[PDB]
Amino acid sequence: STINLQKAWGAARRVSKDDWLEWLRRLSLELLKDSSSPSLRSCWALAQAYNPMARDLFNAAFVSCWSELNEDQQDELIRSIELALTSQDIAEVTQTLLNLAEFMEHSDKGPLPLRDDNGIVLLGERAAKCRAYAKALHYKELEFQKGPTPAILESLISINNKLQQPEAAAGVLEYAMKHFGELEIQATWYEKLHEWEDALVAYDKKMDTNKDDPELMLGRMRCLEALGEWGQLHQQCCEKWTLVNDETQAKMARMAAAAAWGLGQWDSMEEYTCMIPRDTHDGAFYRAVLALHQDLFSLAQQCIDKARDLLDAELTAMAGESY
Amino acid sequence: VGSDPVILATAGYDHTVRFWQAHSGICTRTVQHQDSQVNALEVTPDRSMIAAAGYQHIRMYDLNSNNPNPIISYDGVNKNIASVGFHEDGRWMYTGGEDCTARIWDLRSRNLQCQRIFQVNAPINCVCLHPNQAELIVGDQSGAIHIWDLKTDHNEQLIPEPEVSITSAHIDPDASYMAAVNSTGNCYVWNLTGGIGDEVTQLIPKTKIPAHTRYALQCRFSPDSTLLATCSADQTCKIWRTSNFSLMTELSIKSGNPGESSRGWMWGCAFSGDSQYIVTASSDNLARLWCVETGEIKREYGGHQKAVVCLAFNDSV
Amino acid sequence: LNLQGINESTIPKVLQYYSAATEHDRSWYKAWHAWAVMNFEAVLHYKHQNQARDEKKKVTEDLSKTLLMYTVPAVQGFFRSISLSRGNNLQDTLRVLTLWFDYGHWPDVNEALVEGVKAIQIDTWLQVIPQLIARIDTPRPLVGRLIHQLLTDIGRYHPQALIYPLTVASKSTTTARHNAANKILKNMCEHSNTLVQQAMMVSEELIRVAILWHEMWHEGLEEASRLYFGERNVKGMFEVLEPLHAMMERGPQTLKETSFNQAYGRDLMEAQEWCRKYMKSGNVKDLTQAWDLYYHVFRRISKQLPQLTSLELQYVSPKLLMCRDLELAVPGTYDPNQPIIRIQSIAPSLQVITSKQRPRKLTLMGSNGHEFVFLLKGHEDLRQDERVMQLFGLVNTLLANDPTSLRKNLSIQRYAVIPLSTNSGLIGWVPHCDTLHALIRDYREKKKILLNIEHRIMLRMAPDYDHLTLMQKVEVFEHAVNNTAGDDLAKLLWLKSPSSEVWFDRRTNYTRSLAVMSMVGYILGLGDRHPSNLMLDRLSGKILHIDFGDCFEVAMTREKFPEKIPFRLTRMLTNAMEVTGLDGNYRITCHTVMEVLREHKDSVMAVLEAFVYDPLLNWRLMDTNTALNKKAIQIINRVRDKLTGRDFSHDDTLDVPTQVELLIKQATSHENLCQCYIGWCPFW
Amino acid sequence: TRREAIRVLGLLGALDPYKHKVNIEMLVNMGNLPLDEFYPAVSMVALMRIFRDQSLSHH
Repeated sequence: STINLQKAWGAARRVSKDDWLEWLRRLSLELLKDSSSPSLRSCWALAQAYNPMARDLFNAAFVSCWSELNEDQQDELIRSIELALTSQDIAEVTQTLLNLAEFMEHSDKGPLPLRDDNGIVLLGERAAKCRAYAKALHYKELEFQKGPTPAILESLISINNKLQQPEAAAGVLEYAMKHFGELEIQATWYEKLHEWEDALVAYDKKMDTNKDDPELMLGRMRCLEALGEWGQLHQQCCEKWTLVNDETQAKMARMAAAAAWGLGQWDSMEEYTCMIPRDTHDGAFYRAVLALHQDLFSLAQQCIDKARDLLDAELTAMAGESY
Repeated sequence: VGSDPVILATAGYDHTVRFWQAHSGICTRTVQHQDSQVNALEVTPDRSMIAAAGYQHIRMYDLNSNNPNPIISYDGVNKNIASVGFHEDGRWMYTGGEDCTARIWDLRSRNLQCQRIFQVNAPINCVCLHPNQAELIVGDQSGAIHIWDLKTDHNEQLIPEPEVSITSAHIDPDASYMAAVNSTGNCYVWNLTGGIGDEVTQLIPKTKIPAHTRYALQCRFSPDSTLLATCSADQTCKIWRTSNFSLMTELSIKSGNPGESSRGWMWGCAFSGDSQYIVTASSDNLARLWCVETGEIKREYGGHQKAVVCLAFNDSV
Repeated sequence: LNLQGINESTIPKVLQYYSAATEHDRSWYKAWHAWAVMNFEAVLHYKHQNQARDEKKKVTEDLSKTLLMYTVPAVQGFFRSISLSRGNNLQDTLRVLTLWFDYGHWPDVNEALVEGVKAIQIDTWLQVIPQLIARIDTPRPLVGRLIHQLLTDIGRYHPQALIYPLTVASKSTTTARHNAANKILKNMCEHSNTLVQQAMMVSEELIRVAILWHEMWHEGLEEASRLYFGERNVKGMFEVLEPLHAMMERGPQTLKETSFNQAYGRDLMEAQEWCRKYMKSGNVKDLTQAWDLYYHVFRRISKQLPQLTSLELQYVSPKLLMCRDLELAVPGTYDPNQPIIRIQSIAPSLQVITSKQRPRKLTLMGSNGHEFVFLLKGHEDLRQDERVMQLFGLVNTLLANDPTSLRKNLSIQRYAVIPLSTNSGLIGWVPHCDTLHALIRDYREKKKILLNIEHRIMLRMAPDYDHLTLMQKVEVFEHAVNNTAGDDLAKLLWLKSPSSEVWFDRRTNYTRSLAVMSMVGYILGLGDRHPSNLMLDRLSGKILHIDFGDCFEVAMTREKFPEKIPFRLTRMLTNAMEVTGLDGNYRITCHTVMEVLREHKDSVMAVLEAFVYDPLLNWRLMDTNTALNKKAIQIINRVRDKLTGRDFSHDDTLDVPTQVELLIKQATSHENLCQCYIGWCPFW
Repeated sequence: TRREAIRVLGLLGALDPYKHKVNIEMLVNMGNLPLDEFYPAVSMVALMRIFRDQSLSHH
């Protein structure tokens, strides 16, 4: 009763979403047919006709089968699950497998041992990719309990910010301060936490100690822009233009244009905006602002329409997960 | 025990007081002490009898006779007894408990009630008798050191640090420096003004030594007054040279491995008669005799079922 | 006020500034409120200064004149502020009541009060109904007649808000209170005469349900045996015994009473006869027969008591079983805006909770069709809980007003409390909640972990733990904590939660509610927060506190097993929060709540003073002590130091973050934790 | 229409998310019951879910 099971496990020849969906359907139907409990097995015919019937009963059938398996087919199934999660990851199958893993965690059987440590890192990665941030936070907290690392703290802060929990991120930062000192604390932590003054201090001290670098200078510029000290930002921009590579030039261009607009230097504003790429929402926005300043109303309306077209994707992506 | 010039009494939560032998390390005999544990063991200067401080009762056991019953059981006290002192005359016994009322006991007198009472605000954690036999040092949970004069009752209240429970305080036999220690782990040292009749006894804060990071339990000076041993919850006994206040020798009982939590506290300190050796009690149920210069366990004492909390040591001839 | 402070020079200048502010803007609520508050504070300052100077003839008259001059403007301003605010006038209303009860006996002040009452709207006094009823029997007849008239008006409009407290007051042991309560009730009857009777019968039958005759005999025999055998107080023993026999003299009224009589009453009468023979003779052989009968019936009823698992209406009280579709509204449910939910029916069965006090589980049916479960508390006062609930309502309103607190959705879970007597009363039952102790026990049993593992480890390491000194207790406590994994609460929270999405929301709500309740309890001085005394919601996750018996640092003051912990923040709760610890949601929420309350220190201070200066609740202070006025003043001053932040150091004012940090360090300190009673579960 | 939707959203203004908020068991079955009882419970729950509505007219 494990031949078609193994065939479904070691297939690994799906190159499209529908192939993995059909694989999941076949796996669920085979689990229902092979289910030891007669009540679950009786639902196999209905699950063939109705997919949600198989989907809802997936966890119970998996639990029954995994209880049946004698620790070898368990290993084969675990390897197949790891292969499905890591390779050709698909959001629906990913969420189904995550729900299965959570269901196993709640059960007295115990979490499914995946590539050691019950696959905490892999489950967190999949949860983050599928935007199931609660599971990602739970798994990251478990990984932290196993052992605390600055990377774990960074991931925890990112998750909390993505979960609209600034207080949690502040607590993580406080724990980092108390335990890891100061060197392990990158200014990016404050930047994500919006502790702009602390981030500015950290950037200033790092630029004082370490030789001037594009990343630290860009971070300090971002902190200045968030704070709003347009004078210092424009001074930094003017001081470092020729000493700036083209990629760093384009990255500066947006903040430089913002500083010039704040200060009213429209000549510098035009110079910086011309450097901003056209395929950026900010680039279209600042070009429209310049058109308004120069009273190019038709070009301004066209640029605003282009900015809306660009913002379409961003709004669609963000609105998918909550308001 | 009593016949042996070296007396080392050890007791803890196991209700027994065991007298080991320094030369061998063998429990000579045990004495039953029921109804409570013991909080302090002290040998009288006369060496006639030892004194055990427990909970609500003060017991004194004979040192010469073997397997005796408690000779004197001073009752009428509550809230434990933190520590016990003894006048060099052997006439007066000084005690302090958590009832915030130090008491003075006349051993010669048959009266059960105490003689002199010094009451303070916070529970008393330690009492130390100055070598001049005229002033009494009293600690408290609020950290206010009280210098109770035995003749004028003029108590001077000094608080080295606000809202830290002071645990122990001791003065060298030469009355040069006085060390006080609190739950913070800091070692506060006071220079003693050379005033006996004047009773000035002014305390000059010399150095606040960050002796320990965790709770610090007990401090005591060497008879030579050149060494200062400091116990703590860090399981480390630190020895400070009096001239420099630097860690000459650190006596630790750590497992030397991260995979070990709560090995056991260390609250035992007793210099040898010539300060060459040092006796240390600890919660590990194993008292240890260390070498001061090298820092090695010359002898180890074992057999206590529960944690060792007190000690006794006397090399008087 | 901030710079100069309060003194003789400051008051006229601040008064003229606020008077000018009122003159330039009549309609502004803030100006009138500040003016009234300033006048009230001036009155208090003058009273305190004169008390400190004269006590420690002509000076008394001058003080009276000055106080009368400052009082009337305060009353007028408070009334105008109440009229303007229209919804958040609780502080002003309580200040009005304080001024009324303190200086209303003066004819000018009384005239100002009656003018304000005529001007003010009736609906406002619904908030301060209990405070009004606390002063029904004021010795000053001038104040009393106005109070009675106002209560007659309150009965006229929205009678439902006055029936229960009037019914409770009517059965008061003291003659004056019950007399005035009946004097109000007769006037109220001419309006309805039906609500009053329904409330009377409901109260009597509910009191009968809460305490049964056999239980009363059990407790009376316990007290009598204690007196006789420990204290040899035979006269006090007889004094304790006599009211039970007096209640027996009424005779059986229900089936349960008839059965109890047929069982024990003959033996009780024989023992009473023996007691009378002893009283007339004074023979030990006469009293020993009565004592033998008492012990025999006591053993019988002690054996019977566990069998009393459930109570049915037909035996205990068929009167309630008769009740159908009463106009009487569900207790603690009437609202001036919402439709009245009158009782539809009472469930025939009451599931008595097997506890030390044995509380019943009454469940009513409303006119709207929704069940309302209640707990029938016996032999415990509920007026303190009523004032605590009023304070919690004020705190909820303040948190709602604040933008940040409302943004974080901070609130205190509260349940309706309805006192019925000095001993019995009614408590609203909150659904989907259970004690922390029960959850811990269930999790440890499920995981096959010994329930008392930590205490057992402590005893194994040290059998004399209770008699150990402070440092020894600290060592034992640390050893126990280190050798135990204290993640039970977080683990059971994760297991109980269906999905991580719900789990995180429950944890966030738990953290925020715990922080809010901790800060509020510290300000209130609420003590004795043992795990059975606080309940965790299984759906929302909000922490709920009950059993507000000990308040205002009673736990610290009592000599036996004193508590050094302002609020329960044991390591179990700490692990239950985020893995980072207290530095996250908890500390920031505490900062927000303390900032909000310190901002509104006046309102909370007034609410607290209302029921601290209340004579009906000063018995607890006297029991705490080892006069009354100095104790109440000291308590209010301690609360003021808590709110301002000068509690830790009187000389040095403390900001909100530092005060919260010190509170956390003190509550989580092992040295302060180990002093707690073992049953408080510090290790948990 | 995407441009019009974005434009009207902008015109209406970026509403405060709290203002938006104010404007507006199977795993439990596993946690409660053992597997032998859990299987019929979840099976019955799913069969009842299918039983309602017009999907019944097919199944």
